[PDB]
Amino acid sequence: QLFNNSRSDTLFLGGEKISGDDIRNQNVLATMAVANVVKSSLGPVGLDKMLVDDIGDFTVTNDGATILSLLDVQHPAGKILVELAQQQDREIGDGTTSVVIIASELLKRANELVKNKIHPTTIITGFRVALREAIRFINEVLSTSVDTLGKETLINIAKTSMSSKIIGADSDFFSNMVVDALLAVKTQNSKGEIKYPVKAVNVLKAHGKSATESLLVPGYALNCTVASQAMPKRIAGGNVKIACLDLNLQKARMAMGVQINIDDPEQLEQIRKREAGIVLERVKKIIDAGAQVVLTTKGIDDLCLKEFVEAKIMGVRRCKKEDLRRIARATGATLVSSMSNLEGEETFESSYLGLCDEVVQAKFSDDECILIKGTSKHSSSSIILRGANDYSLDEMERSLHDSLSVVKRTLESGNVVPGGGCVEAALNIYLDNFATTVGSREQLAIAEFAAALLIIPKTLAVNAAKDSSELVAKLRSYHAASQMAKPEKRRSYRNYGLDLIRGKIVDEIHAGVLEPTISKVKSLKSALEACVAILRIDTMITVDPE
Amino acid sequence: SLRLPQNPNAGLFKQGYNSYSNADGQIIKSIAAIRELHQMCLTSMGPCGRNKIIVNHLGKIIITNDAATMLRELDIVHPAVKVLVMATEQQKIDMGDGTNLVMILAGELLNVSEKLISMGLSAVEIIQGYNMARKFTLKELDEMVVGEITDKNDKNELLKMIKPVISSKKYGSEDILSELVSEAVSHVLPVAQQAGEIPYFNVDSIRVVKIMGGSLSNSTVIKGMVFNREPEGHVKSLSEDKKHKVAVFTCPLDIANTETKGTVLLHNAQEMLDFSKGEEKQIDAMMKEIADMGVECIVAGAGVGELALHYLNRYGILVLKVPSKFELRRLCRVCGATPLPRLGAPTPEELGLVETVKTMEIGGDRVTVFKQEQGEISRTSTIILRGATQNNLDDIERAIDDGVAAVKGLMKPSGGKLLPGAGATEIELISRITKYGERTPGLLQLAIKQFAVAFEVVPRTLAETAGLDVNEVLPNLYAAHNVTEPGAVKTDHLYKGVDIDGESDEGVKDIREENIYDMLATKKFAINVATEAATTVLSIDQIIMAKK
Amino acid sequence: NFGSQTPTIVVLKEGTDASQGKGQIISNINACVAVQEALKPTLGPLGSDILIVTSNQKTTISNDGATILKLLDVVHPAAKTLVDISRAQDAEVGDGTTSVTILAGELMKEAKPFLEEGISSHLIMKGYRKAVSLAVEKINELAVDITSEKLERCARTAMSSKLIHNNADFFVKMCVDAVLSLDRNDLDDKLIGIKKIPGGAMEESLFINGVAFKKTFSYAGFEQQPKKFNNPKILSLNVELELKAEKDNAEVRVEHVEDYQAIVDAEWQLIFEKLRQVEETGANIVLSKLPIGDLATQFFADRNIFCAGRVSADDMNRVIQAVGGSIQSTTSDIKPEHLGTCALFEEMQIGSERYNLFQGCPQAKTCTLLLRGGAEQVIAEVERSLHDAIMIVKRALQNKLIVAGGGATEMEVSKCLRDYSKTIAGKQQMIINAFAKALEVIPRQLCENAGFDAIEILNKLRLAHSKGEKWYGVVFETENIGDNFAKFVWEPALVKINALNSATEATNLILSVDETITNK
Amino acid sequence: KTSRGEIIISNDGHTILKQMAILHPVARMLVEVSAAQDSEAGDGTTSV
Amino acid sequence: EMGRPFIIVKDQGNKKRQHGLEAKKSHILAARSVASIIKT
Ligand SMILES: Nc1ncnc2c1ncn2[C@@H]1O[C@H](COP(=O)(O)OP(=O)(O)O)[C@@H](O)[C@H]1O
Ligand SMILES: Nc1ncnc2c1ncn2[C@@H]1O[C@H](COP(=O)(O)OP(=O)(O)O)[C@@H](O)[C@H]1O
Ligand SMILES: Nc1ncnc2c1ncn2[C@@H]1O[C@H](COP(=O)(O)OP(=O)(O)O)[C@@H](O)[C@H]1O
Ligand SMILES: [Mg+2]
Ligand SMILES: [Mg+2]
Ligand SMILES: [Mg+2]
Repeated sequence: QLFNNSRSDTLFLGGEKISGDDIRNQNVLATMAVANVVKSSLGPVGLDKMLVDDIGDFTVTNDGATILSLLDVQHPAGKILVELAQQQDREIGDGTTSVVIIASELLKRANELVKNKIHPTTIITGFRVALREAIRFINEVLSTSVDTLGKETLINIAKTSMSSKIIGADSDFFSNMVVDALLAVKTQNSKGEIKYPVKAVNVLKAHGKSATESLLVPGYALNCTVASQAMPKRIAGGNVKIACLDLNLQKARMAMGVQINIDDPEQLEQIRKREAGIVLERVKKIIDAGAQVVLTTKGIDDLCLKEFVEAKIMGVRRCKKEDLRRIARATGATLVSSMSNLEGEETFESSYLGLCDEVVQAKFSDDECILIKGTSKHSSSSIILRGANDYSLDEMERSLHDSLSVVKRTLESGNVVPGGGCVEAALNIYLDNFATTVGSREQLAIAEFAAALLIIPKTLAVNAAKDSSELVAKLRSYHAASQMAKPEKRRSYRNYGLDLIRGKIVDEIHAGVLEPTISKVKSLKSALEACVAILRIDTMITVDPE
Repeated sequence: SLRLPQNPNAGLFKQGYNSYSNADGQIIKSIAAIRELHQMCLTSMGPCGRNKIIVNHLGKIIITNDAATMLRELDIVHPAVKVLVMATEQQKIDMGDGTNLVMILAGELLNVSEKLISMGLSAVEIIQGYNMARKFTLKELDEMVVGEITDKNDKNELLKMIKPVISSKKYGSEDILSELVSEAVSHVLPVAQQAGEIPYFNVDSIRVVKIMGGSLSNSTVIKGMVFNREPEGHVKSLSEDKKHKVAVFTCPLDIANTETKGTVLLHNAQEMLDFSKGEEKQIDAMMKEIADMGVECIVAGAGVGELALHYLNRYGILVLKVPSKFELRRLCRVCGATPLPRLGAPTPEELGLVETVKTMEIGGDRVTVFKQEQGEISRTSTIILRGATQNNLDDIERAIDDGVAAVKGLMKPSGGKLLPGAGATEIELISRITKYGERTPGLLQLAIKQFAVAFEVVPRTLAETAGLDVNEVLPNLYAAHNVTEPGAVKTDHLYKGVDIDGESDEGVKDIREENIYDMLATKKFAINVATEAATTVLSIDQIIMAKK
Repeated sequence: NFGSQTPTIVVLKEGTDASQGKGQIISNINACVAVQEALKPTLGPLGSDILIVTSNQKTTISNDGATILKLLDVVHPAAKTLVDISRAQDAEVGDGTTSVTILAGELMKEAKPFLEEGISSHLIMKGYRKAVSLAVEKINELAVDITSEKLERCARTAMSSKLIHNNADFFVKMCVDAVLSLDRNDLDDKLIGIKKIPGGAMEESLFINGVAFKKTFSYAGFEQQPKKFNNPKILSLNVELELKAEKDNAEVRVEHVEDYQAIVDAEWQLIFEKLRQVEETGANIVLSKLPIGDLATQFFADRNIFCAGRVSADDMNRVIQAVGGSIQSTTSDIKPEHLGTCALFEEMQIGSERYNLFQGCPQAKTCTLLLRGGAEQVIAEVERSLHDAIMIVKRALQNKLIVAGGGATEMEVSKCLRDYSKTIAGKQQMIINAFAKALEVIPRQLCENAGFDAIEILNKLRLAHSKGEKWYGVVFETENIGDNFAKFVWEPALVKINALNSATEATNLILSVDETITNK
Repeated sequence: KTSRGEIIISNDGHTILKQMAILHPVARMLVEVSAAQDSEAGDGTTSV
Repeated sequence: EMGRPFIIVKDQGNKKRQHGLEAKKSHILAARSVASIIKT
């Protein structure tokens, strides 16, 4: 910090050498330097940011998942928090902003314990006994998912994931959208285990009216253009057959080995005809099957387009692999990589075709999308987001994509807990009484671990531009009485948090904000494992590139 | 198509010259240029205001909360911002009080004018609007005045004067800082009650000497003055009573030298023998002459010779150096002596009266003190200001200059004419000026209306700097004035104001018992010069610069 | 309109810093914490020293806040507040500079988390300014009104954390006698002026009842004079004793050649007349600020009269108060009564440098010891250590106040602040308790440098204040904690009051700042 | 941190010595002793 | 750092520091370099 140290005094290293508490301080400032951009983005009162690529292109982002991934940091201690933000996005899909703030403060608050001659091995042991004591307390304080006669849960779960976004005001409209979407795309596996594939719904970057008037599609929407303009755009009537092909349909040569060498020039035209005829024989049998709509991964040559225009078939080129599996899964068809069977003959059976009620091509602001609705075998869903431009919709795309992961977890695990820093404030009262029981040096480690957990409710008040100590002191007073509740419900002074729009402490159950408990579990372990990785480093050895 | 003609007939003037007309939103930019440094001033207005590190070219640093002081060092490019610098500089020179009011008011008049020019009001009508508002504003300041001092010297009355002034600059503790000024003001004033003489007071009388070390509680009020000098011959505690005499000479205490080629000339050995002792004798004679008058300390104006020093410390005459004009003039006002450049006998009527001259260790260096006693009082007293950081000595010293400048406000007008502080004087004008807009017809009513909206910045600033939410504190205070004067006499809703610390809701428990007020003479010229700052910026529609 | 560019008018100069934020102030705190880290391990007797070499290649070794900070040209504006309080503490008291700086730092760290929460600034300053008023009053109760038992113990603690602490058995015996020569209400610091002698060992020093000044010039008749006078008599001069122009001019007209011989003999006549008046009064020692020529020193060399010159005015003022004479800038007004006397005179070889020793006076106002050492930093460290200790025993004579050292003052003040905070609100509470545990940084780092664990120490201090009413502190010898009154470790209270007032003024100065402007 | 940018944590003394690009030739002999300590037993690189 | 130039002492980049055990080894080996000159 003060000055640079001596460069390899009687050590003979080609790179730099540093040791002592200086690098330990640099890791604290390194974790705090990357955490300051994540501070202002926490909670509903947080504001978004924009990252410029020095080419005019920019992107608005609130969550710290892709922000830190875009920020190219060269200090390796900061890379662990960069990967921690990417790690938490894969498993849980929510809380990337919280693990960076929690992990940075655990290292910041533990920095005072380093110069007290407390070893890091004793500090992490005091943190770990506080962790498993906190997980059991989280397993005690969790609540059931019924709570009333009706459901009255999944609409409130979406508000927590939808908060701190541009469309947080429209969360009342989008709350019904996300719950209706994920309940349509469920599946069955492992003999009774229900799964919810995230990203299976199609998020379209449309422009137009507003985010409030975003129409939920009762079915999947394919984002691709029509091949020819003389084709029929709208296909009505029930039982519309869907054909999902992947083989190469354009005219292609024979295989590498085959070299056509001709001596009698009479058959030179005939081999040209059958190469043009062998590709049309495949199109002939599809017309015999009567597939109104056909989708192909590869291209479609003009030799095939004339047959679809004549027979009124909807041929669409330039499909992708991951989409057609969901079309076949939704419409009831099966993926056809090639047309063949166990016998030597070559034919096409009608069982390979799907079924749907209606298929309509729609265009909105230079975005052609094929709306497939009314799948008979299994339902599907897609969300047409509408906003200002593509870069504003990227925040909405990440906002919706994080919302599916949160609603995924509350259905896979019915246990939930309230937001507003409730469990973060409850663990402090639980760990203070436990810190005195253990006696020896781990009291300060467990105590400072509890003090670091309070940063989540404190940051909600700092970013709100209000008085923070009054809200924290009132939240401390109610949680202080929860441990001394004196059971005989009348077990009140629990499940309360901050209300930032009004600045009062009210019940989070009635306010309608919840979060699954599994997100709290994985975030605490991943935050502490990152804290263990930084505390145990003593000396750096940076080797210059050759 | 590939390149424009790049403004033809541009060679009329130089390439460095640029024009800036009212169009293209440039008047909005000039308001935005004011908004850059105006937001710096908001965080510096009031008792909770924050000082500013304004390092400069040299490296010489000053930490401060005054608008006029901070703007001296900053080199400004925008000319419209320099109008505020010289407007606050005029405020500091004349009255020495209310510079932040000039900066924050004139900046907000340009802020609300951003809405007026955008609506479509002509610039000529805008100046007529504020001028008609100014005549009504200065009229009502004389009407809603309450209280008066009526006594030049009093222990309790000065606490009402100095304390609200220094509360902005380095608040700290109230009593220890206010007593140093109220004690020093009573020493220098010519009281002379029941004589009919005209009062007189000088800003240069009270001066603060900065000494490092100690603490703010150890500061004392010295009757006389002090320098960081060393006696040459000997030091003396001077435990002898029966007061000494003082003789001031502006010329150096030494043998006469003419001016045109002073060179020795010795034709023979008889002159060589007598030229060396002639001097001793002559100097000795002049010095003995000086002493038969009973003088024991002489303040010299320039360098003193060694031969003259040998005869001065023979009889125990102290020597003091004052190598400057103003340092020598300030000392004569204490003892009341009349200097004469001649080396002869001081006149007995012109000899000064000083009882004791002590030399003690305060800041580790040698200092000479001239404390008088209750008998034979003197003027131009000093204040020993002790502190740890030299930067804090600079800002506290200028706070005494602001307090001494506030004492000047009592001499020229007929009396004190105090006003209620803590935003009460600003919030009262909002209702009076708003009613004045309803009485006058014409398109100037919007200019009168926005002039009242500009006065909300004083309560809004004090509520923001106090760590309170302005959305709840401001309209709670309007309820005291929305219940306007009923049929009962002696209404006490005028003393309601903001509060920095304490009760909720905030309507302060009067500014009364609190003993905080404002001066009428400060508010008169502040609103006058602030309106002139907005007048000159809004009246100009084209700006021309050079080299940048 | 006059140009196609139309440049946008910037408010400030290019390269003039712009500074708005909740941070900005955090950088000033981290800047102070950075400077505070360098002075951190230098606390207490078991600390360390700091080696600095500036651009001019001047080596220095010091543990004082002041010297170290100075040998450092600090350009950061907020960090120079620590430089000012160190010079302010060094100028008046001369001890515990470091302490003040470590206190400031901790107050600032506590202030930092509080600022990471909206708690604003005037609220933090009101807590320290209201708490420091009780700390000053509490220290007055911790201090004693001691008058019995008639200096020795206070000097041993002021010499800590530097060289001569281990040699306190020899230096404190003669250092106490330095201030006893000075009478009340004068306390002249220039009389304790001590010089440098490169060469020798510190153990061979001795106490001197007078002055010892370098001649700085080799005269032609220096060896002829005797070095030993049984009953010497000192007379201070100021006239220049050599053949030159009389009074700032030189112009002599001579017409006749017979008078040209007489005017030269007159100059030779008056110069011996000037010297004969010095000879007739019996002045054995002659001293003058101005130079002395070869003509005068050889005239004095014949009849056993020592002379010297090339001395400063500060040295001359120390000679008068030692011998008790006066200054006479004229040879005709010399009388016998104004001549100073002493016991004996002897010029001794000291580090290849000659010094004129005076000693054995019945009443001497001067104490001046010769500092001999190996390196130039050894003699410098012995000077600064004595200069810091001499100020403590100097001001101990001004007032008799004694408080317990070893970090005992901070713990007793912190306990009452915790009781005072336990009675008040919310905002202020947290602030006063934050000031309480932040005030305990002095015994915190004092034991970390000793190698002991801080948890076992700090847990023992708090729970044992009931029987350890006021004199409860750390003991390094027995590796235990006990009463400091039995160990005879004492320290005045003036270091504690000025430390808290300077530290409270330092932290409150920049806590009322949220801006940073840097032109050019 | 290696020359190719590959960051790696390592508490074992053998793997620490491989990544350290030591210029002194005699100091590089400790790299191979840890390899012999690692190859024979597989424990106590640091101790050796 | 937080992006701004974090400088304290004049000529920040020129001068260096040394602490811990490595500061001691520079001192003792510097004495051994001089002692080898004087030992022979
Ligand atoms: N309406 C609300 N009221 C109070 N707290 C909320 C609210 N919405 C979110 N939070 C808090 O914000 C925290 C993180 O929110 P999150 O939705 O993960 O933000 P992001 O989407 O930016 O990651 C949660 O721990 C929760 O307690
Ligand atoms: N303790 C206080 N309580 C309420 N109001 C105050 C207090 N101290 C100052 N004020 C108000 O804040 C205003 C600040 O005036 P200011 O322009 O800073 O004076 P100066 O010209 O000395 O800088 C004053 O007019 C006064 O009414
Ligand atoms: N003999 C001693 N026993 C215990 N503590 C001591 C002793 N001498 C000094 N101290 C402690 O060392 C601290 C610093 O004093 P000192 O070393 O004189 O100045 P500095 O603050 O510059 O290091 C004091 O707070 C004092 O309590
Ligand atoms: Mg979220
Ligand atoms: Mg004022
Ligand atoms: Mg000391």
